[PDB]
Amino acid sequence: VGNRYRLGRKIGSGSFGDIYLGTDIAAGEEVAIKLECVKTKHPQLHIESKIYKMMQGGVGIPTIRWCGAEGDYNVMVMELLGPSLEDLFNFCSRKFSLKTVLLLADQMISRIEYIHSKNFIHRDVKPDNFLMGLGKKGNLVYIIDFGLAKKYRDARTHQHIPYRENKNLTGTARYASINTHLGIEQSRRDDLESLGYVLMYFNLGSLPWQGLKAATKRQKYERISEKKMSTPIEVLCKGYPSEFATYLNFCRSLRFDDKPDYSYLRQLFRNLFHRQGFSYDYVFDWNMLK
Amino acid sequence: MVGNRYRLGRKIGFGDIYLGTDIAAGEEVAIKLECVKTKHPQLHIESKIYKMMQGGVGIPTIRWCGAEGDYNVMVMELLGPSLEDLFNFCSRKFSLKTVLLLADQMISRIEYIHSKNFIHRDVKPDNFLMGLGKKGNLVYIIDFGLAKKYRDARTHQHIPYRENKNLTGTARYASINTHLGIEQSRRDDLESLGYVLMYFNLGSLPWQGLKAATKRQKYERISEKKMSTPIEVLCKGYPSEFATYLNFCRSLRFDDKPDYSYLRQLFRNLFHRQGFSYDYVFDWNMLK
Ligand SMILES: CC(C)(C)NC(=O)N1CCn2nc(-c3ccc(F)c(Cl)c3)c(C(N)=O)c2C1
Ligand SMILES: CC(C)(C)NC(=O)N1CCn2nc(-c3ccc(F)c(Cl)c3)c(C(N)=O)c2C1
Repeated sequence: VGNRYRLGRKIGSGSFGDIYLGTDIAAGEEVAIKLECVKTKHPQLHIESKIYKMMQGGVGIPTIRWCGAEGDYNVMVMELLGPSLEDLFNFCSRKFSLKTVLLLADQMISRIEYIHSKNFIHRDVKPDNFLMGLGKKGNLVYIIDFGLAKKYRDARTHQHIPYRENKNLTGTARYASINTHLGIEQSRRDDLESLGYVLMYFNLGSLPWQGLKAATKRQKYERISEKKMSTPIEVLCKGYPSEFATYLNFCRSLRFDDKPDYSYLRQLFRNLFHRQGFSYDYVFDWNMLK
Repeated sequence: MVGNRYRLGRKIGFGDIYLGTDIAAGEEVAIKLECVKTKHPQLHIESKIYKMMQGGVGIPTIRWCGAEGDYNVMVMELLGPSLEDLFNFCSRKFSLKTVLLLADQMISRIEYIHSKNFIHRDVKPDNFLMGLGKKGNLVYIIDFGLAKKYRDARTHQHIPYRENKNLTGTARYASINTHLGIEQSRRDDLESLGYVLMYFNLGSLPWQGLKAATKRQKYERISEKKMSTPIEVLCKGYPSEFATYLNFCRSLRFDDKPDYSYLRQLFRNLFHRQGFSYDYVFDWNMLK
């Protein structure tokens, strides 16, 4: 955009707009650029940039270099990050070692806790929304995409949003909490339950509610909801360390406005990591690729 | 380039060049692919020249990967745009300050290659790249595909004078002796740089856009125009240092060692007299 940014390859899309790799010619830096049509009915890129700015300084929160307008677009320039966890799962033949799953789990719980500490819920916890850093930040898991994020409490009083029903499923149905499928207003517990499904997806290679055929989105979400509700946690997690089922049961037991015990959840996986005798070196499956 | 470690991205350019990602190291890189069954293999030969030059200021770091399927693969660290790309981004006009900042590094890059016993033989704006990030003020040199050893590493015995040589390289920037079929030596790399500097000053050289019946005839028309344009006419209206630089290069004997410091001093003194500051703010750093 303008005379400064050269747009490269389109690297897909997030919530509302296309994302490209690019070059900031003036600063001499490779970056990533998100474009929103300036005349869009529901503008949110500037709202999203202010969420990233409010979250700035938090571990694994990407830096926004610039957010403004150029031609027919609202533009947000982000620092260049590495592949998403879904990309890395594909590069690793859709199989992660237990050690890589546990290393990711620790950081993913912390990123969600941080967002919650800043009064927001993410509402779209999925592998594609966690990116590894590049270079010296290659061991750091970042969280992206605040397009569906919502404030769950007043920053001043900490008064929680009220319980609501008949809500539409926004987010990715594969990883949605059961309460989300049932139309309940999302809260802190839902971000963590979704992470529990992401962890089991990394363990299994797929979830048992994937690949269900449907003619419409509405039908597909119903089939996923029914399968997800009718699969006991102890069946879903069969043949994997008990910590994955304990984690999911804990999240599903939380009241709508409960504060999650994030340290208890990290400790489940940290204790398992120690019992397995794994080294604390941050060597992930993809670091072994030749 | 693949295997399981490198993901190929967009093609950016002896073979094709792609942006890519080293998944294992977590680094964005560039990857060059040469067909394994090519008639004239040169990628492995080029990789050894880069490795021998390693550690020199502005020499890119590489990794020879060998044969991966149907390709020979070479991975290079990720660099920024070439000077031709930046010239285009700057509307094919560079300020005198940007030309002088570039000249100092370009003379030193050629001197380094010469100190490592090679001549480059394809000095052109596309073969100089700026670095990215903390290396954004550094000019790198690339492409050793036409490079040749001009002297023995130990004895410094120079290669002999030869005639009837073919013009390899870019005709626009070739030295007059290159057009005349004379064996290239150190002087030729520096004369080519002199034309690159005047190309940045002018926006074009007076031997550009010449029409001809064949490429052979076009190269002859470029040669005729370069020989028929006195240095003082080519450089008219620009600081005398550009003409002094070109006259010096054209005065060198075939095996003479160039006085690189004399040439850098011409432009360093001019930069000081012009009252420019070493803030390293190039024309492209002002783009909005
Ligand atoms: C450098 C390679 C090609 C490995 N990186 C990626 O594949 N990416 C994953 C997908 N992805 N998505 C983003 C991204 C996410 C959200 C954004 F708003 C913006 Cl501007 C960029 C970014 C980023 N900041 O570099 C990336 C980076
Ligand atoms: C990051 C952006 C896209 C701005 N870079 C470029 O436009 N490039 C200029 C063109 N260019 N050419 C190369 C290059 C030259 C020679 C090589 F053998 C290899 Cl593998 C790469 C490279 C490199 N090492 O990054 C580049 C880099």
